[PDB]
Amino acid sequence: SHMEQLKCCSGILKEMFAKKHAAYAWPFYKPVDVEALGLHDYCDIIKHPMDMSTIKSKLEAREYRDAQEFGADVRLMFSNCYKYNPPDHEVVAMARKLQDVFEMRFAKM
Ligand SMILES: Cn1cc(-c2ccccc2Oc2ccccc2)c2cc[nH]c2c1=O
Repeated sequence: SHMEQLKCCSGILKEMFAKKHAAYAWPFYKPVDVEALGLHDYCDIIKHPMDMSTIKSKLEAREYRDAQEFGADVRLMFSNCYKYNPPDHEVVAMARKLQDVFEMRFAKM
């Protein structure tokens, strides 16, 4: 069922926003501030930005047909982070930690 799928998707995102994962999930909470220092080239490299607050709104506006569509946006958020940042950056390690949480939950549904 697509409706049951989307309720599980809202549940997965709720855990990603939870205090349990807050120490490594916080840079993905809100859109990347492109006006901040060191982020002047962010829009040149990242054509499709995504964050957890935009995903939360997209679920609430019913912009996802199914779990795969929600999954594609979550992975876009992680891929943007791996594409923009150097492999040794602190935020890359945090993206991997949060992706481990998402992937385990997304697979077991
Ligand atoms: C997804 N994301 C997010 C942030 C970010 C956005 C707001 C505040 C901190 C951010 O990052 C941290 C910088 C230092 C320590 C931990 C994280 C960023 C910065 C450069 N690249 C990114 C990025 O790709």
